Amino acid sequence: REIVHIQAGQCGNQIGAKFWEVISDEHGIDPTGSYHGDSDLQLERINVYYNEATGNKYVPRAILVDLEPGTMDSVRSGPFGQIFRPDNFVFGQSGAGNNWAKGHYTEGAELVDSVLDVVRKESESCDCLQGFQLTHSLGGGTGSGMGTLLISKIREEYPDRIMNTFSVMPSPKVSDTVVEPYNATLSVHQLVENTDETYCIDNEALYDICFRTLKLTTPTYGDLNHLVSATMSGVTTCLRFPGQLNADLRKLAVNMVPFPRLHFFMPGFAPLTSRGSQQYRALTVPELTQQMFDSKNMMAACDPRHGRYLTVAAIFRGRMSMKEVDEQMLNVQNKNSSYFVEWIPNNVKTAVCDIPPRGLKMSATFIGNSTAIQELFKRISEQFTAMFRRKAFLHWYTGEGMDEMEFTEAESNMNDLVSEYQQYQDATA
Amino acid sequence: MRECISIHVGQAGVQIGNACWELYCLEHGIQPDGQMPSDKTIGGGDDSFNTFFSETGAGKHVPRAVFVDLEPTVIDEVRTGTYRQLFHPEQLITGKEDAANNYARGHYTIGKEIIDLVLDRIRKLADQCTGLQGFLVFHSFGGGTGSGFTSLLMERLSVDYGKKSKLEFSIYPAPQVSTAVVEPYNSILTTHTTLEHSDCAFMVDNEAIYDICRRNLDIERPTYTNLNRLISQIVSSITASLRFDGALNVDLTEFQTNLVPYPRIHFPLATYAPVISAEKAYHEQLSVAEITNACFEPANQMVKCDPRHGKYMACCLLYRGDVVPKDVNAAIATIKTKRSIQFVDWCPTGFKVGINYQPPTVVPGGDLAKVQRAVCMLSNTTAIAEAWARLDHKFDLMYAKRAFVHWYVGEGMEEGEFSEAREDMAALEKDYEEVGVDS
Amino acid sequence: MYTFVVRDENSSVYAEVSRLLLATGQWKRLRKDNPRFNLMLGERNRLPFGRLGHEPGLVQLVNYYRGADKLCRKASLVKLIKTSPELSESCTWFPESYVIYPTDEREVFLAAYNRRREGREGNVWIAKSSAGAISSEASELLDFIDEQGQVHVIQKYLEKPLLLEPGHRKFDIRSWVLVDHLYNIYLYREGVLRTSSEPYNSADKTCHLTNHCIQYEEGNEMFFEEFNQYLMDALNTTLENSILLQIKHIIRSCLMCIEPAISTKHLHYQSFQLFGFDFMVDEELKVWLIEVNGAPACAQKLYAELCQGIVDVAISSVFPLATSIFIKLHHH
Amino acid sequence: MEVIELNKCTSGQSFEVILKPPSDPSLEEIQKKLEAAEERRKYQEAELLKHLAE
Ligand SMILES: CC[C@]1(O)C[C@@H]2CN(CCc3c([nH]c4ccccc34)[C@@](C(=O)OC)(c3cc4c(cc3OC)N(C)[C@H]3[C@@](O)(C(=O)OC)[C@H](OC(C)=O)[C@]5(CC)C=CCN6CC[C@]43[C@@H]65)C2)C1
Ligand SMILES: CC[C@@H](/C=C(/C)[C@@H]1C[C@@H](OC)C[C@H](O)C(C)(C)[C@@]2(O)O[C@@H](C[C@H](OC)[C@@H](O)C(=O)O1)C[C@@H](OC)[C@@H]2O)CO
Ligand SMILES: C/C(=C\c1csc(C)n1)[C@H]1C[C@H]2O[C@H]2CCC[C@@H](C)[C@H](O)[C@@H](C)C(=O)C(C)(C)[C@@H](O)CC(=O)O1
Ligand SMILES: Nc1nc2c(ncn2[C@@H]2O[C@H](COP(=O)(O)OP(=O)(O)OP(=O)(O)O)[C@@H](O)[C@H]2O)c(=O)[nH]1
Ligand SMILES: Nc1ncnc2c1ncn2[C@@H]1O[C@H](COP(=O)(O)OP(=O)(O)CP(=O)(O)O)[C@@H](O)[C@H]1O
Ligand SMILES: COc1cc2c(c(OC)c1OC)-c1ccc(OC)c(=O)cc1[C@@H](NC(C)=O)CC2
Ligand SMILES: Nc1nc2c(ncn2[C@@H]2O[C@H](COP(=O)(O)OP(=O)(O)O)[C@@H](O)[C@H]2O)c(=O)[nH]1
Ligand SMILES: [Ca+2]
Ligand SMILES: [Mg+2]
Ligand SMILES: [Mg+2]
Repeated sequence: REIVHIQAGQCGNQIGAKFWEVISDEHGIDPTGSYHGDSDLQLERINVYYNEATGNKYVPRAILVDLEPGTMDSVRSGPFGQIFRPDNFVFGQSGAGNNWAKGHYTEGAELVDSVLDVVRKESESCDCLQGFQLTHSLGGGTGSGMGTLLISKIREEYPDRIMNTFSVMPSPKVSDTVVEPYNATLSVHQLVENTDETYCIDNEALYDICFRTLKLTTPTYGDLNHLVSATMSGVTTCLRFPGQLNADLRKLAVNMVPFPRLHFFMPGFAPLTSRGSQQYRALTVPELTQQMFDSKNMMAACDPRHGRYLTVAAIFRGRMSMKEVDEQMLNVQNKNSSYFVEWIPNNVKTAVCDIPPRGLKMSATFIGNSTAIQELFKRISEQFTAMFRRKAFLHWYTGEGMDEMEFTEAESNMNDLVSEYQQYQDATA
Repeated sequence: MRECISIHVGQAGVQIGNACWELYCLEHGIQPDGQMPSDKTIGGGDDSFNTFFSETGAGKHVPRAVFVDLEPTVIDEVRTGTYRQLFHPEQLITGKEDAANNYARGHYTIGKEIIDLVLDRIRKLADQCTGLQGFLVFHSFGGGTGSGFTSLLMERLSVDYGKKSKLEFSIYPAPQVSTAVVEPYNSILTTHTTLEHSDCAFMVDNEAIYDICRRNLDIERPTYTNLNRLISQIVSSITASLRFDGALNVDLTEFQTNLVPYPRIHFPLATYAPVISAEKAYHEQLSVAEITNACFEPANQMVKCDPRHGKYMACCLLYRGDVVPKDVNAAIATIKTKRSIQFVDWCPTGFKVGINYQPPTVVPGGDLAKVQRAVCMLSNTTAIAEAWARLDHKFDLMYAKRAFVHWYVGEGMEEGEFSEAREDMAALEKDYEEVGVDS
Repeated sequence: MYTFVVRDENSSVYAEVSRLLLATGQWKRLRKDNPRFNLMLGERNRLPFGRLGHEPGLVQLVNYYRGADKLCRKASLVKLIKTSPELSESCTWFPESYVIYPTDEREVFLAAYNRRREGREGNVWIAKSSAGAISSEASELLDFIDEQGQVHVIQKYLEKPLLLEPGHRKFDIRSWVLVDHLYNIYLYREGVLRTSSEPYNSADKTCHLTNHCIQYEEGNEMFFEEFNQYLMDALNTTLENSILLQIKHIIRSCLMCIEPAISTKHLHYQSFQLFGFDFMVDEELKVWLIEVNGAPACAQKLYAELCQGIVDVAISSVFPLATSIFIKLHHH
Repeated sequence: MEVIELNKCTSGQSFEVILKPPSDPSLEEIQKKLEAAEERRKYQEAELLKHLAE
C-alpha cells in the first residue's frame, strides 16, 4: 500500500519535484494540498503516495535530501513547493563537489542520521508499508554517493521491503565533469547489491530524443526532466489507480526479475513527436505500439535489437479498446519473436488504465528487461578504465580516505554484471 | 442431515465463490438479506438446501462458507456487495500482505501466520454441523495464495478432519485470464503437495472459458464477471445433487465412487451445453439428443483437449429441466454409434444419468439466455493429461535456467521441492499414459 | 508474414517444401522450440499435438493428422478393416490377413489354412510386420513370427499378379494423397510403378518384393503415361478405366472411414497430411490395397510440383500469400 | 443397452445405462516443515545484516 519517496541531490530533487507536480495534477491535488478533482477513481489509491492530514489535506510522503541548500530553496519556491511537509527537508551546507566519496563517506556521514529519522517517522505512519523509491543521479556526489549510503542504511532497518530507484546515468553529451564515470561506477556497484528494481534513465538517451527526434536545438534540463516525469507517471500508474491489476511493487519485482542481479529496467514512453504539424494528428493503437518498441524510443541508450528481452511490462492509458491493444501487442511478439527469449513463456504483459496523462488522449509506457542494457554499462566502463588505467583524478577520492581497491572491485562487479547479461543473450532452449 | 462447507481461497476463489453463492440464492429463492419465504421451518429444518445453508432463529439462511485472502481488496467487495447482509464477519478473513504470485510466500511465510485462524473459523462452522461430509475448496493454480496457502490448508484439513471428503475447483492458468509469468511454477508446486489430500478435482482452464464467452456469448473481451458467471453454472450443476432432493451424487464420497477409479487420476473433465447468448432473441430450443451430442464436441469442454484420442474410466450425464428418461437412452443409443467413445477395458462402457426437473436459473442481467434443458457431463478421460503436458513443458523451459527460482528460495523453500514436484508430475503423466494406451 | 519450424530433419519431402516457403519471401523459419509459429512440420513419432492451438493469436497448422497412424500401421489397419462396418470383413479389395503375436488371430488363421489346403487351392502366404525394411507352410511362418519379437501380420500372397512384358516382371503402384484442414481428399495425378527387373518365378526374394530398397526402366520406376500406353497396346484398355476407378474408390473408403476420429474441423489447431497408398494389380485387373504410408517419400522426378502442390492447397490455403496437379475426390 | 438403478424422487430421477460389460502426515510433520522454512529465512536475514554491518 504505502510507499515512502526519497529524492537526493540536485538531479534527484529536480526530477522528484516534477514527479510530484505531475501526479498531483493527475490526482486532482492543487499546490496547497486540497483535493479539487472530479472522479473518485483520483482518491481510490491516493494513500499510496500521500499522507492524509487534518482538514482534507493530502501531503506527499516525500523526503527531500541534499548536502547544499541551493536546490532546497529552488524546490521550496516553485510550483507545488508549498505542498511538501516542512519537517521533511534535510539539507547541509558543505556540498559534495560532485565527489562520490564526500557524499558516501565524509560529508554525508553527518547528515545521514537526520534523514533516517524522517524516514523512520514516515514509515511508522503507514498502514502497511510496501517499500521505498529514490530519485537521484549517478554522476554527481550527493545523489550518487549519499543516495547509495541511504539505500544501504534503509535496507538494514527494513530488510524485507522493496527498494526501487529511478537512477539517471551520466553522459558526456550532457555534462562537462570529468569524474562522472567514477561516481557512476561506484554507484552501480551499490545498486546491484542493494536495490530490487532500478529504472535506468540515461541522459545520453534523453539527449538523443530531444535533439534528434524532438528537434530541440538547445535542450535544457527542463526538457529532459519533462520526459522523465512522463515516464515516471506511466510506470507508477498501476500503483495509483485501480483496475484489472491487483499489483504492487513486490509482484512487479517477482515477475520482472528472473535473476537477482538482473534488475535494471529499460524504460520508454509514447507518444514522442516533434513540433508541431504532427502534434495534432490522432494517435492509433497500432502507432503507439510500434513507437513503444522502437529502439530509438528507448530511454537507455542501448539497441534492444542487439539483444533479447527477458521480461516486458507495457501500460496503456486512455480511452481505447482492449481488443485492439491485445492484437497489436501479440502482433509485435509473433512477428518479432526472436527478440524475446523462449525459455520464459508469455513474457510480455499488458495493463490498461482508463485515466490518460494530462495533455494526451492516449499514451503507452514501456518497461523492458533486456540483455542489451549491457551496452550502457560497457559505455560507462570504457570511460572508467581509460581514466583509472593511469589513476587520473584519483586524488580527489583518496583525499577523502578511499582506497584504490574500492575502485577495482567496483569496476570488477560491473564487468561481471556485463558478463551475466551476455550469457542469457546466447542462452537457448 | 449431512452438511458441506465451502472454502474460497485467493482472488479467484473469492470471486468465483461470490458468483456461486449468488446463483445458489437465486436457485433456492433466498433473498439478499438471508430470508427465503418458501421455507416454512423457521430457525431449523432438515431440507436438502440445508446442506449448504444454516438457519438462524431470526429466519436468515447463512451460507456454510469461509472466505480467505491474504489481502483485503477482493474480500472487501463481498463485505459491501449485494449479498453482504448474508455473511457473518467471522466468515470473511483477510490479511494485509499477499503472497505476491509466490507459492513459497503463501505456503511458508504468510501461511504460517494465518493458518490457525482459518482453521479456527472452519472449526466454528463444523461445530454447527450434525453430519459434516467434507469440504469444497475454490482456488486458482497461479496465485500465490491460491497455490501456496490452499496447499497448507489441504494438508491441515486432512489432519483435523481425516476421512472427510475434500473436493477441489481449480482455475488452470491461461495467458489469454491474466497470468503472471511464474504461474507454471505455482501450478506444479501446488498440484504436487495437494495431490494426496483431495479426492476429486474439477479443473477449469481459463482459456476454455474465455473462448466459450467470445464464441457462444459474443463477448469481445470477456471480463472476470463473464468468466465467473459461466463457471458458476458449471459448479451449480455439479453441486445441484447435494442441494436438491435427488439420488445421483447425494454425498461427496459418491463423486470419487462414481468418477475416480484410480486415486491419483482424480481430475474429471467437465463439458456443458447449451451455452446460448441472452442477446440472441430467437432462442431455438435444442433437443436432449442435440445437447447430449454437444457434450462430445471439444469446444464445449472446460479444458481444451481431444477426448477422441483417450479412454474413459467413468461418465456421468447431469440434466437439468425438461428431460424425460426415454429421450436420454435414445440419445445415448445414437451418440454411441456416431462417436468415438473408447472406455478402458477394466471399466464397463456405460453412463450414470441424473435428471433434476428444475431448469437452470440465470442471473438477471447476465449473459446467458434461459434454457428449457441443459446438460453437464463429467467424464474421467485420459485426454485431460494434455493439460498436464502443456503445464509441465512451460515449467521445464524456465526451470532449466533456474529463472525466478531465487524468489522461492528466499522465502525459505528449498530448491529441491521444485524437482520433487516435477518428478511427481512426470509420474502423473506416466499414470495417464499407462491407463489409456495399447502398444 | 508467416512463420514455420522444422522438427523432422530427415524428411525428403518437407525438406523440399520449406525451401519453397522461403522462396516466397513471406515465410521465416524460427528454430524448433520457439512456440510462436504458424506452421509446424513435426516429427514422425511423439508429436506433441497437445501443445498446438494454445498460443494466443496464432493460427497453427501441422503436417500430420493425430490418429491417422491407425491407417498407417500394418497391425492396426487389418484390425480397422475388420472391425469397421463401412469396410466389412468381406471387403473385396484387401487381401485376407490376420494379426499374429509372437486380440491374437493365430487360431483363426489356422482355421482358414486347412480350409484352403484341403480345398486344394493356392496357399502361398506372406508374413510381415512394422519393423522391417513368403511361404506355403504355416509351420514355417509361425516359427518366423516367433524368432522376431515384433507383432506380425500374415496376409494372403497375391499369387497371380499382372506381369509386364517384355520381362514377365511384377510391380506395385504408389499413389500420393493429400488431405487438407477441410478434409478434402486430393489424389496426385502422377503415380509411380515400382517394377522388379527380375522375371517373376512362382516356384529368391528379389523378383517378388518390388520396393526400391530390395532393388528396362530407369530406377525400376514406370510412370502413368507409359503404363497407360502399355495397357492400351497390350490389353486394349486405359489406366483410368481399369485401374484408377478402383484406386480412387479405395482411397475414399479408407479416409472417409476414419474422418470422424481424426478430423480437425472444430479443433483448436488444424491438420493436413500427405499419404502414400501402395496397390497391387492382379491378372484380372483387380486392384488390391497393400499398405498405407504416413510419411512417404516421392519419386525423384516428382519432388517439385507435388511439393509445390502441397504449399498451394494445403498451406497457402490457410495462410494466403500476396493448373491443378490434384484430383478432388468428392466425398461426403 | 440396459437400464438399472432407477431412483425416483421429488426433484428428479436417476438411473444407470450400461452398454458393454467390462473385460498421511501429522501435525508435527507439517509444523517441522514450516519451522524449517522459517529457519532458512532467518539465516538469510542474518547473512544480509552481517554483511551490512561490515
Ligand atoms: C540538457 C542540459 C544541457 O542544457 C545540455 C547541453 C549542455 N549543458 C548546458 C547548456 C549548453 C549547451 N552548449 C553550451 C555551450 C556553452 C554553455 C552552455 C551550453 C548545449 C547546447 O548547445 O544547447 C543548449 C550542448 C552542449 C553540448 C552538446 C550539445 C549541446 O546542445 C546541442 N554536445 C553534445 C556536447 C559536445 O561535447 C559534443 O560532443 O559535440 C556535439 C559539444 O561539443 C561541440 C563541439 O559541440 C560541447 C558544446 C559546447 C563542447 C564541449 C562541452 N560539451 C558538453 C556537452 C556538449 C558540449 C546543451 C546542459
Ligand atoms: C520489437 C523487437 C525489437 C526490434 C524490432 C524487430 C522492431 C520491430 C518493430 O518495432 C516497432 C518494428 C515495426 O515492425 C516496423 C517495421 C513496422 C517499424 O515500426 O519499424 C520502425 C523501425 C525500427 O527501428 C528501431 C525497427 O528497426 C525496430 O525497432 O523493429 C519504423 C518503421 O521501420 C520501417 C516501421 O514502421 C525492438 O523492441
Ligand atoms: C510527443 C507528445 C505528444 C503527442 C504526440 S502525437 C500528439 C497528438 N501529441 C508529448 C510527449 C509527452 O511525454 C512528454 C515528453 C515531451 C517533451 C516536450 C515537452 C518537449 O520538450 C517539447 C519540445 C515538445 O515536444 C512539445 C512542447 C511540442 C510537446 O507538446 C510535444 C511532446 O513531445 O509532448
Ligand atoms: N476465472 C477466474 N480466474 C481468476 C480470477 N481471479 C484471478 N484469476 C486467475 O488466477 C490467477 C491469479 O491468481 P489470483 O487468484 O489472482 O491470486 P491470489 O490467490 O490472490 O494470490 P496472490 O495475490 O499472489 O497472493 C491467474 O491465472 C488469473 O487469471 C477470477 O475471478 N476468475
Ligand atoms: N499381400 C501381398 N501379396 C503379394 N505381394 C505382397 C503382398 N504384400 C506385400 N507384397 C510385396 O512386398 C512388397 C512390400 O510390401 P509391404 O506392404 O510389406 O511394404 P513395406 O512396408 O515392407 C516397404 P514400403 O513401405 O516401401 O512399401 C510389395 O511391394 C510387394 O511386392
Ligand atoms: C504495479 O504495476 C505493475 C505490476 C505488475 C506488472 C506490471 O506490468 C503490467 C505493472 O506495471 C504496469 C506485471 C509485469 C510483468 C509480468 O511479466 C514480465 C507479469 O507476469 C505480471 C505483471 C502483473 N500481473 C499481470 C497479470 O499483469 C503483476 C505485477
Ligand atoms: N536528467 C537530468 N540530469 C541532471 C539534472 N541535474 C543534474 N543532472 C545530471 O546529474 C549529474 C550530476 O549530479 P547532480 O545531481 O548535479 O549532483 P549532486 O547534487 O551531487 O547529486 C550529471 O550527469 C548531470 O547531467 C536534471 O535536472 N536532469
Ligand atoms: Ca427451514
Ligand atoms: Mg551540480
Ligand atoms: Mg491476491
